[PDB]
Amino acid sequence: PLDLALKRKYYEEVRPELIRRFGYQNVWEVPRLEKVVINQGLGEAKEDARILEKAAQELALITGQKPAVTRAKKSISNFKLRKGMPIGLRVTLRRDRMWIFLEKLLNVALPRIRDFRGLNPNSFDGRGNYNLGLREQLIFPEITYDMVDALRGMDIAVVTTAETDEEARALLELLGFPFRK
Amino acid sequence: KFRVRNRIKRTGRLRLSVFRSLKHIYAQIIDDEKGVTLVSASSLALKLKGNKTEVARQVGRALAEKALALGIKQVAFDRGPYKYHGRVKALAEGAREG
Amino acid sequence: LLLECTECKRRNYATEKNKRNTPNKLELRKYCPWCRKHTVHREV
Amino acid sequence: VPARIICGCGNVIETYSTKPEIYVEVCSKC
Amino acid sequence: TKNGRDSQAKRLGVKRYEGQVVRAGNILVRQRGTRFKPGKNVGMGRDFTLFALVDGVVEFQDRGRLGRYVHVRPLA
Amino acid sequence: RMKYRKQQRGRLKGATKGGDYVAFGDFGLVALEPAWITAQQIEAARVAMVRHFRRGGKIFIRIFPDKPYTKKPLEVRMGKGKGNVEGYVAVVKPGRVMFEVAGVTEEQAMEALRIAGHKLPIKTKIVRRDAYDEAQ
RNA sequence: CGGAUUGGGGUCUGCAACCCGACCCCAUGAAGCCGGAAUCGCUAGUAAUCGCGGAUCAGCCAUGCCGCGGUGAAUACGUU
RNA sequence: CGCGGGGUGGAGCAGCCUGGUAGCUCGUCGGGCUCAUAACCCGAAGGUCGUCGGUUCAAAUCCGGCCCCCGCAACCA
RNA sequence: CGCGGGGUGGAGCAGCCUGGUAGCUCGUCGGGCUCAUAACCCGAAGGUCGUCGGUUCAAAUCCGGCCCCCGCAACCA
RNA sequence: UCCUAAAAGGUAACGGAGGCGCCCAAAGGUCCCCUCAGGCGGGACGGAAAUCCGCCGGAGAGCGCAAGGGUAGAAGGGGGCCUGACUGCGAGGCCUGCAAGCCGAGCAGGGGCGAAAGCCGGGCCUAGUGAACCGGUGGUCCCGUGUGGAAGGGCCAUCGA
RNA sequence: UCCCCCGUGCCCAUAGCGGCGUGGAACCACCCGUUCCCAUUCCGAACACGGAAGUGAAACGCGCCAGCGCCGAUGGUACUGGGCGGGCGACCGCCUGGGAGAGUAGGUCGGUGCGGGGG
Ligand SMILES: [Mg+2]
Ligand SMILES: [Mg+2]
Ligand SMILES: [Mg+2]
Ligand SMILES: [Mg+2]
Ligand SMILES: [Mg+2]
Ligand SMILES: [Mg+2]
Ligand SMILES: [Mg+2]
Ligand SMILES: [Mg+2]
Ligand SMILES: [Mg+2]
Ligand SMILES: [Mg+2]
Ligand SMILES: [Mg+2]
Ligand SMILES: [Mg+2]
Ligand SMILES: [Mg+2]
Ligand SMILES: [Mg+2]
Ligand SMILES: [Mg+2]
Ligand SMILES: [Mg+2]
Ligand SMILES: [Mg+2]
Ligand SMILES: [Mg+2]
Ligand SMILES: [Mg+2]
Ligand SMILES: [Mg+2]
Ligand SMILES: [Mg+2]
Ligand SMILES: [Mg+2]
Ligand SMILES: [Mg+2]
Ligand SMILES: [Mg+2]
Ligand SMILES: [Mg+2]
Ligand SMILES: [Mg+2]
Ligand SMILES: [Mg+2]
Ligand SMILES: [Mg+2]
Ligand SMILES: [Mg+2]
Ligand SMILES: [Mg+2]
Ligand SMILES: [Mg+2]
Ligand SMILES: [Mg+2]
Ligand SMILES: [Mg+2]
Ligand SMILES: [Mg+2]
Ligand SMILES: [Mg+2]
Ligand SMILES: [Mg+2]
Ligand SMILES: [Mg+2]
Ligand SMILES: [Mg+2]
Ligand SMILES: [Mg+2]
Ligand SMILES: [Mg+2]
Ligand SMILES: [Mg+2]
Ligand SMILES: [Mg+2]
Ligand SMILES: [Mg+2]
Ligand SMILES: [Mg+2]
Ligand SMILES: [Mg+2]
Ligand SMILES: [Mg+2]
Ligand SMILES: [Mg+2]
Ligand SMILES: [Mg+2]
Ligand SMILES: [Mg+2]
Ligand SMILES: [Mg+2]
Ligand SMILES: [Mg+2]
Ligand SMILES: [Mg+2]
Ligand SMILES: [Mg+2]
Ligand SMILES: [Mg+2]
Ligand SMILES: [Mg+2]
Ligand SMILES: [Mg+2]
Ligand SMILES: [Mg+2]
Ligand SMILES: [Mg+2]
Ligand SMILES: [Mg+2]
Ligand SMILES: [Mg+2]
Ligand SMILES: [Mg+2]
Ligand SMILES: [Mg+2]
Ligand SMILES: [Mg+2]
Ligand SMILES: [Mg+2]
Ligand SMILES: [Mg+2]
Ligand SMILES: [Mg+2]
Ligand SMILES: [Mg+2]
Ligand SMILES: [Mg+2]
Ligand SMILES: [Mg+2]
Ligand SMILES: [Mg+2]
Ligand SMILES: [Mg+2]
Ligand SMILES: [Mg+2]
Ligand SMILES: [Mg+2]
Ligand SMILES: [Mg+2]
Ligand SMILES: [Mg+2]
Ligand SMILES: [Mg+2]
Ligand SMILES: [Mg+2]
Ligand SMILES: [Mg+2]
Ligand SMILES: [Mg+2]
Ligand SMILES: [Mg+2]
Ligand SMILES: [Mg+2]
Ligand SMILES: [Mg+2]
Ligand SMILES: [Mg+2]
Ligand SMILES: [Mg+2]
Ligand SMILES: [Mg+2]
Ligand SMILES: [Mg+2]
Ligand SMILES: [Mg+2]
Ligand SMILES: [Mg+2]
Ligand SMILES: [Mg+2]
Ligand SMILES: [Mg+2]
Ligand SMILES: [Mg+2]
Ligand SMILES: [Mg+2]
Ligand SMILES: [Mg+2]
Ligand SMILES: [Mg+2]
Ligand SMILES: [Mg+2]
Ligand SMILES: [Mg+2]
Ligand SMILES: [Mg+2]
Ligand SMILES: [Mg+2]
Repeated sequence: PLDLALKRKYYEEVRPELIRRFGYQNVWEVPRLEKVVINQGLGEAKEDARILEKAAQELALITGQKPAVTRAKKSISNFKLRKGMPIGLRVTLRRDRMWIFLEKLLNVALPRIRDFRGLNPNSFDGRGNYNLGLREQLIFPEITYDMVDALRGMDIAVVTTAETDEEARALLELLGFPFRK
Repeated sequence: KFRVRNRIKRTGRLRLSVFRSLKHIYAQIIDDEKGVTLVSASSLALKLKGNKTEVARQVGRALAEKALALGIKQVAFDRGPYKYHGRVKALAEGAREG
Repeated sequence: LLLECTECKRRNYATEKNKRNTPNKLELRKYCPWCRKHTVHREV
Repeated sequence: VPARIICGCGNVIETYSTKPEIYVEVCSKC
Repeated sequence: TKNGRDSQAKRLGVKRYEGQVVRAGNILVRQRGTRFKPGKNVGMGRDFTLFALVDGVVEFQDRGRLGRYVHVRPLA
Repeated sequence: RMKYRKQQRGRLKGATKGGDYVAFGDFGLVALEPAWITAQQIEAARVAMVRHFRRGGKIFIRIFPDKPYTKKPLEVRMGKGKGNVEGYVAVVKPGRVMFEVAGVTEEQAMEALRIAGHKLPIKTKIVRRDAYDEAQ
């Protein structure tokens, strides 16, 4: 399924602009969007392995990929978790399923968000990446209201060859990222 | 990574370093404890056609002809951080078949 | 617990050590007798 | 399959998701 | 008080030295961890015991990163 | 301090590393004989020094005790001593620089270091400064 | 259901409603699913429940007081 | 290790023998009543009957094995 | 000082053995009955588990030192 | 286990300081794969510390349990298959007064894992234990009181400090 | 002979990090794609396969620069088999042979073996 908007958006729009705002030499130097990850701090899905699959399967739809599992390792004595049996929910998508996800992001999810104001332009890893936070997971399209037994939250990320948050900012902006200015 | 390498380095003689490129497959018979290659049958850096797997076979046989010649037979194989599955497979395969 | 492994349709034993309560109840691990060679050995 | 976002404000994108009949609203068109 | 305790001497260390004749199976060096690595015709066991697998002379070879290997040069 | 309970005796060999140079201040106090210097001795010389020239400058005490002084309470030989009675001491061998003053007058120094010397069990000397450091 | 609280706008009395008036409109919708031990009022047009007026007084923080009518019960064996 | 007795509601016991009946005491909650606790009176939730298994129409029941407690005499190179 | 036992809400005392969740009585506080107080009834609050370091995912609980308390011992010369 | 112990080994005191009287059928065997703790920067609950992302980060983690030594060029982390926690053995050698302890190439039978080379006779290793006698339970080419047989015993296995 | 590059081993930091430069026809990597072998507890990122186009950006090769790291004299010195003397003691000294560590001058951003391809 190699065909979408955000695809050629980076190609015939962002790419050239990245040659403008900064300018380069080699094609393999211009910041390429390549890695996107998700995560869900599931200390909640400890007691309930049932509620665990629910979050995973829900995720499966909104991501268009295959959910994964990543428990803890240390030992939160304060909050009931130890060995690392409980759970954490992770899922990394790339190539096409990546582009298809971001499309839904800035055209579906972000749009109908509780008093949406944009993306905080500070959430850069000091280098050339970005990390955002979300609550209600139902802001995604396919997620029906009468199906969510909990407004489980989650946070994602996106890696790019970008080395500076200025290049990153420009990139993301050109990609179509409404940054709360 | 190269654990396996060290394993057979204490095994015996006549290692078979099977280094393969993204389109090539070099095969060298290097004996340790000295650092000398005997039967070095290259691939795309030799003569053969253009079919990685099949080439791996023909180069494996290339080793055979030169190996049996010098009287070498100890098939001490050297995986060289590669999974015995595809190209590297036909190497020792075709070479040990003939 | 001190475990002893018998043989199938014969009368040979083996030295073993099971776990009292720990997830271990029966021992169906194969072994090797002196009469013939290699037959499964039940706990017993 | 081509997810036809039927958002209620005049935008129908052909993304890729489950059930092309994805009824949404308040997207990027409004 | 309560301190007078100690496990008797285990008597480890270098058993054979470089420039020594050795049969086959002579415990070259009994070591704690792996202060001395095997090598040419030398293997170890559970307690990391070093012994000869052939017949010759014992030889040492320090190799920094790699380690302090010890071998035996067979001859007759 | 903070490490663990007791420690050995250990002889006091040559006055080697037990001996340095005037690193800070202007004047200095050096030992001539080797011995353990007691905590009570440090303070004794300390108070004596600072008390002499009221509102004194800065008094540097280079040495520092950390050797658990052992001792038994008038009995026999049931294990090792409780020690700690006198407290602790420092490995003080000839050449060492116990004290050294600064930002004050020479007369204040000479007299002070002198008095603080009597607070010490070891026969001592008083070195100026010179220029003996390590340079070019 | 409930109308507390609170934002903003506006009305009128009076020199003047920040402290302190009443009121209206929009939004806000608090605790409360019938009340712990304990305790109160009434024997018939009574209790319960509903509205009305007046003195007071510029106005009003009145759910207060005094008066009036509408509807309209229950039970009282007995005096330990 | 050998012998025999039982496990029954938050807890103990009768039911067991010779199967057709989960009942009893107290606690506990609500109701009656009292000056008050209580006595006393009404109603109610909680037991695969330690377990697995077998025979029977039905098994707490009779029986085999398994887990545990308690009792018994004996034993210890 | 040798050996043993013990520092837990304001008073006394359980929990430590068998690491996760401080219990009881009195008192204190607020409310009721009484003219009033106690008695009695209704509800509430109250601890750093002596101390310092260590063990542990985690310490009132486990280990070690110090400090305080109680008990026993302290002989032959 | 370490120090004392004086650079081979050994080495004492009512010398300093701390453990063991176990545990694991997966914490084993083979095969294939994988790399720490922390620090910073970024991120919904969390926020010193769950989980995810980037850069740094050679061993200060991990290695069941005290410590020492060793160790990511794996002894550590995970998955597949499996039961070598095999029998009959044992050149040689550590240690050592005796007894006891300890390593083990390779051979044979037979079996696991891998394509194979090859590895596997338990656990990274150094504590987790007990001569002999007495008797118990299973097994067996043996003995069996004139003779067949039984009692009883020996032998291999294993039990009660 | 010699040079550039590929495989692999040795010496085991004077080869490491880092900033700069530089090479793609060849060699190498990335790269295209995921139908077949095969795979990520999620992803062809990793492992794998078929193979053209593109770049030398990443990685690596080569070269430079010393700030960090590392190597390290010499000189003298501490200590010391051995022989001898002095002090109540704590300790001190000489003859004989041995001789560090630290600090100084200073060195280094590699050297090297066999085979393979290319001029
Ligand atoms: Mg499309
Ligand atoms: Mg380019
Ligand atoms: Mg899945
Ligand atoms: Mg929906
Ligand atoms: Mg936008
Ligand atoms: Mg001793
Ligand atoms: Mg002793
Ligand atoms: Mg001793
Ligand atoms: Mg002894
Ligand atoms: Mg301190
Ligand atoms: Mg000394
Ligand atoms: Mg004193
Ligand atoms: Mg004096
Ligand atoms: Mg004195
Ligand atoms: Mg003087
Ligand atoms: Mg309004
Ligand atoms: Mg009313
Ligand atoms: Mg009025
Ligand atoms: Mg009026
Ligand atoms: Mg009367
Ligand atoms: Mg009997
Ligand atoms: Mg009986
Ligand atoms: Mg009863
Ligand atoms: Mg009752
Ligand atoms: Mg039963
Ligand atoms: Mg049952
Ligand atoms: Mg008895
Ligand atoms: Mg007490
Ligand atoms: Mg008590
Ligand atoms: Mg106390
Ligand atoms: Mg208390
Ligand atoms: Mg008290
Ligand atoms: Mg108490
Ligand atoms: Mg009590
Ligand atoms: Mg205790
Ligand atoms: Mg608590
Ligand atoms: Mg309480
Ligand atoms: Mg009590
Ligand atoms: Mg009370
Ligand atoms: Mg009371
Ligand atoms: Mg009270
Ligand atoms: Mg009271
Ligand atoms: Mg009161
Ligand atoms: Mg009184
Ligand atoms: Mg309380
Ligand atoms: Mg305590
Ligand atoms: Mg607590
Ligand atoms: Mg007390
Ligand atoms: Mg006498
Ligand atoms: Mg030593
Ligand atoms: Mg020694
Ligand atoms: Mg001592
Ligand atoms: Mg065990
Ligand atoms: Mg395993
Ligand atoms: Mg394993
Ligand atoms: Mg991994
Ligand atoms: Mg960290
Ligand atoms: Mg921070
Ligand atoms: Mg952060
Ligand atoms: Mg963080
Ligand atoms: Mg939540
Ligand atoms: Mg965090
Ligand atoms: Mg943080
Ligand atoms: Mg932090
Ligand atoms: Mg292992
Ligand atoms: Mg493993
Ligand atoms: Mg495995
Ligand atoms: Mg099989
Ligand atoms: Mg042993
Ligand atoms: Mg064999
Ligand atoms: Mg093994
Ligand atoms: Mg082990
Ligand atoms: Mg062990
Ligand atoms: Mg037989
Ligand atoms: Mg027979
Ligand atoms: Mg006979
Ligand atoms: Mg017999
Ligand atoms: Mg037994
Ligand atoms: Mg460049
Ligand atoms: Mg260039
Ligand atoms: Mg595929
Ligand atoms: Mg095909
Ligand atoms: Mg298929
Ligand atoms: Mg796939
Ligand atoms: Mg790839
Ligand atoms: Mg194809
Ligand atoms: Mg090109
Ligand atoms: Mg190019
Ligand atoms: Mg480059
Ligand atoms: Mg090179
Ligand atoms: Mg130096
Ligand atoms: Mg030097
Ligand atoms: Mg210089
Ligand atoms: Mg320098
Ligand atoms: Mg360089
Ligand atoms: Mg060379
Ligand atoms: Mg040329
Ligand atoms: Mg030319």
